[PDB]
Amino acid sequence: SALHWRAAGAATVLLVIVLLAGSYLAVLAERGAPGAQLITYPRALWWSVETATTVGYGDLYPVTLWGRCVAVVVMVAGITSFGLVTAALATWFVGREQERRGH
Amino acid sequence: SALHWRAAGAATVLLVIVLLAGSYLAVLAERGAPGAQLITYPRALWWSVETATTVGYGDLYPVTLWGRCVAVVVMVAGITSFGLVTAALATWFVGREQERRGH
Amino acid sequence: SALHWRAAGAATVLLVIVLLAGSYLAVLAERGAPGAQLITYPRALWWSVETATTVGYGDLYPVTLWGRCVAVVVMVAGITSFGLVTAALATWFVGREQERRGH
Amino acid sequence: SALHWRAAGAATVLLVIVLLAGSYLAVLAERGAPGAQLITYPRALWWSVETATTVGYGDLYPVTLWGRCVAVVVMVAGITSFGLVTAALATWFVGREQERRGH
Amino acid sequence: DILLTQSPAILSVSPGERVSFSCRASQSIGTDIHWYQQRTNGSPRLLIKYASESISGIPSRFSGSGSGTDFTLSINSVESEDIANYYCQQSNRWPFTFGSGTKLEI
Amino acid sequence: DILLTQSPAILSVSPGERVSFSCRASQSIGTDIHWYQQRTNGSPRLLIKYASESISGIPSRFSGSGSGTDFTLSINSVESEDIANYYCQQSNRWPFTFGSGTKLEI
Ligand SMILES: [Ba+2]
Ligand SMILES: [Ba+2]
Repeated sequence: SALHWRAAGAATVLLVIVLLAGSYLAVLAERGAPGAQLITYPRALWWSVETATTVGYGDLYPVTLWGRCVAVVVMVAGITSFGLVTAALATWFVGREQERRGH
Repeated sequence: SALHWRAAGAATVLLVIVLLAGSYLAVLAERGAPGAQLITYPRALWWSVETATTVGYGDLYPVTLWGRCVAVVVMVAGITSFGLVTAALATWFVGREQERRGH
Repeated sequence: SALHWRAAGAATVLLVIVLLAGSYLAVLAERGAPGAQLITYPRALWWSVETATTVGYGDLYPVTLWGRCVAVVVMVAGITSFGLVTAALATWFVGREQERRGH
Repeated sequence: SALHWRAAGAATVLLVIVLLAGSYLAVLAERGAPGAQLITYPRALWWSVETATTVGYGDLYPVTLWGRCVAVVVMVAGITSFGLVTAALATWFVGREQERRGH
Repeated sequence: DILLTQSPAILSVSPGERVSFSCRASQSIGTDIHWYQQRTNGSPRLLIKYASESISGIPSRFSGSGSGTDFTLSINSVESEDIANYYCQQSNRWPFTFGSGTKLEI
Repeated sequence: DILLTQSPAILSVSPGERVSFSCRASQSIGTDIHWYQQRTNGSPRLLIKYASESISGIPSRFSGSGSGTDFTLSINSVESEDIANYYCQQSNRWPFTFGSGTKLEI
């Protein structure tokens, strides 16, 4: 219904797709680079999650240009997503406070 | 009273429970995995906090599938919580600015 | 004037004080612990900043209970501060959009 | 048009400039310091991005006072930028919810 | 898996002298090292935990020090009751492991 | 705990020659190494701080270099007043520790 709540969902589905494509593209970009560790899918997927949340533990990170490019899209999607929910939770709290007042 | 302020509290209590269950589940999931370091409760609890805040220092992180699963719930609770306070502080600032104006 | 803008300032001054007290308390808590690296003020201050912003590089982190306790206050102040500005920038954007419309 | 949407853009352009100046200034500040690793532009630019997003992997960080100073400006620009979009997405969701209601 | 090396295997000291037992970890383990004492036909008994934290009920004579990969268990002025086998144990990484042990001889 | 190795223990050089003292840390310590000079019956005196930062009031003759685990203290054209014992000290990890020292001999 409400756009904000829709954008939230849109962004969660999207984030999930970026996480999945990100894991796949990461491996593709990193394999071929000596010393690269982001080279198998399961751990790449975990890597994408820790990147989107910005937790960063430093157990895995891209070392090639494309990998880092992929990393930037994942970070931006994660940050933009997680920040869009917050904006959604605000339009909700604000719309509900209006009632409890006089609108 | 005000929903937003309630959700904030709800999320803080909740976050604390997830932090506690997270520490416990983490140890349970990581013990049995060679090289795992998230294997005693006190440090696991510190690990959960650095995960929920996304600070990440990289001194401790899960290396098993369940551990990482537990990690994802902690990150999401931390991020969702910390972002819900912000949405709460906004409904407050917005509701108070309305007065200082003419509503 | 406007509360939100005031809270922002209040939180920035406060954050600066927590950063300073944090650097001092960190050293105090970590010295005495074998292997501790957060033991001189200048780097402790840099540590506090990377903690409050949650950047975390992992070049420095507390290894004692009090240090970690101090760490938690710094993280929470940083996160709460940085999230309070955002709530401030929202009450501003929202209050200004109202005009450009019809309130 | 709308200020919030303008500030968002302003902050994105700005962030990009800070990222670029940051990469350049970082190298300038770190070269000359034994053990420094943030000493070539391409990786410095990647470093600036991981800093502004606060992802932090710990593969690269400044070890000199100016470098860290540069780091603080990048973190603050990244955080302030990413948090300004969120405040922008909130003024949007809030302005649109008003219609779907009765304003 | 973490290997704990305890050398020498036997330690000879004169009554009342100061003695130090060594424990090296094949990798950095912070201060996640613990010490146990086992007398002939006895069960192990926690002496020191986390490299230097005194346990309640253990003679002040006993102390521990170290961090990273080098750990030392010390006894001030040894005495007959100290004659036994000493072991170190780490809890930094799964699975927990034990050192080979050192025998105290007076 | 960080071990600072200073070898050789004695260093013999001809008047005016260039001399270098060595200091190896059992682990990477960045540039958190400092140098002191102690003459016979004297107190230690800070020469270099943080591996290479000159201290105010110390002959330009003195310089320091290194990072990680290898550090060097150098003196350009030694001279009688330099005859003394030299120590290195680290502040990277608690507790601070000192090297065994090197004696300069002309
Ligand atoms: Ba972060
Ligand atoms: Ba990190």
